[PDB]
Amino acid sequence: XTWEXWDXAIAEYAARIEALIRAAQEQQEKNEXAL
Amino acid sequence: SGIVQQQNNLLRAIEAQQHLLQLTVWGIKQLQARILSGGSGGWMEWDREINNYTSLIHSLIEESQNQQEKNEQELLGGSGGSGIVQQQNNLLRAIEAQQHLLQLTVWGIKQLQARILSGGSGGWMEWDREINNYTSLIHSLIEESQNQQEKNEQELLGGSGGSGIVQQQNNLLRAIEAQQHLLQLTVWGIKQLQARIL
Ligand SMILES: [Cl-]
Repeated sequence: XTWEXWDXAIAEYAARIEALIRAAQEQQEKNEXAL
Repeated sequence: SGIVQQQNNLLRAIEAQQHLLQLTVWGIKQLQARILSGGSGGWMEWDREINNYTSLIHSLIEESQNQQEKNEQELLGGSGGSGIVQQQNNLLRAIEAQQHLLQLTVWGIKQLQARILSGGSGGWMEWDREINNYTSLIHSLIEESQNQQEKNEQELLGGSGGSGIVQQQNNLLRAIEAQQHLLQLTVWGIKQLQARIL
């Protein structure tokens, strides 16, 4: 109920990180277009 | 979306991973106050080193942010291969500092788990293996990035190193991915301990 706040913050950074990694990977497979 | 833009995304990943990590640190300190009595057994040093690497990574992130703005300001000059390579060095250093923090949080979770739970049940034996595996994988990616970095710094002087730069983007990205798995393993461990003892 802070721990379920904590577990909120973690899952909603986790979602942001997953989106960034996915975007960077789908940039990387353009970089390897450039190559 | 171009190397500079992808660099922006790596940096944002790193920053978001550092906020996630600081949340794990908070979890661990809550557990530590229930389970342990003072800074014996390495804990005073743990606290000090959490603080020292946190301050170092804050400072590396601030430097990477300034290099990022500089690279973005100069996109039309064409010329900054060296700005891109510099930002690769910055991101690698941040990743390495993050990895020291992660290893400290892993050590903390292990020390606390050993006092309250058998190592042999509840997913803990798989946890131990996965921790070991990803730690090895991350170290290998960091070593490969360091080697690629030295090589890229050489090629830039000569004919060119565009290929080396794209390869280094891949290295850093994979390191960040692997660190996200480690972070998720540390979150799991903290939740098991919290369910047990809080
Ligand atoms: Cl962001």
